[PDB]
Amino acid sequence: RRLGVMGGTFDPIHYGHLVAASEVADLFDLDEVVFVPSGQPVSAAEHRYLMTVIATASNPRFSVSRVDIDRGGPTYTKDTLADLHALHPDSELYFTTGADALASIMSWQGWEELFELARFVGVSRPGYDALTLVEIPALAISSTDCRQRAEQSRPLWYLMPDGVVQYVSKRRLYT
Ligand SMILES: NC(=O)c1ccc[n+]([C@@H]2O[C@H](COP(=O)([O-])OP(=O)(O)OC[C@H]3O[C@@H](n4cnc5c(N)ncnc54)[C@H](OP(=O)(O)O)[C@@H]3O)[C@@H](O)[C@H]2O)c1
Ligand SMILES: [Cl-]
Repeated sequence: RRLGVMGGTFDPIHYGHLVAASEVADLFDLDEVVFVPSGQPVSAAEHRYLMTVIATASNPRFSVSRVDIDRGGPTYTKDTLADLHALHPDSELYFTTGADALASIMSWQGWEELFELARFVGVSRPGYDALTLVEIPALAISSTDCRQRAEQSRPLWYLMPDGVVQYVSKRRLYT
């Protein structure tokens, strides 16, 4: 059994993330991908959790975990991987996040134990065994650009699911 772990802030989640998760699951024959919004270091954790639930609900092989949000302090991936390993003891873990996030991995706590717990996948827009880098054209879509568009009342339609567009708008997240 093989479980993707999509780690990120997801403020907001967008089609880039969803495309990336879908491709990585196909590339590595993953049975499921669990999205793990990171803890409060940015919109409140509950907003980021709900947007990610909204965005992933329709995919039978996506889910969302609260392990980082409910942990208590800032998020360290050694703790995310320990929590998920305890929850899914039989699954091989494929930790997936932005390649630019993973460029600082040598400063993350438990750097050596991280690779005992998971294989790592860095996804990026084009032109960027233990770490595999994967280029995803749809990751040209960025959460920063999404927040700026919302701030400027420019449309978010087709950059993320309709439910996320409307959540961002009616909860006034970036205005
Ligand atoms: N001490 C540690 O253990 C440590 C330190 C740093 C990070 N991390 C972990 O690394 C993950 C990423 O951290 P972060 O969100 O802080 O990164 P970030 O700095 O917000 O993101 C950096 C880049 O990665 C992209 N990105 C982030 N998550 C992604 C995903 N799941 N798929 C595709 N692109 C992604 C971002 O694009 P968007 O803005 O479009 O998402 C951005 O281009 C989190 O799970 C975090 O807990 C751990
Ligand atoms: Cl879920």
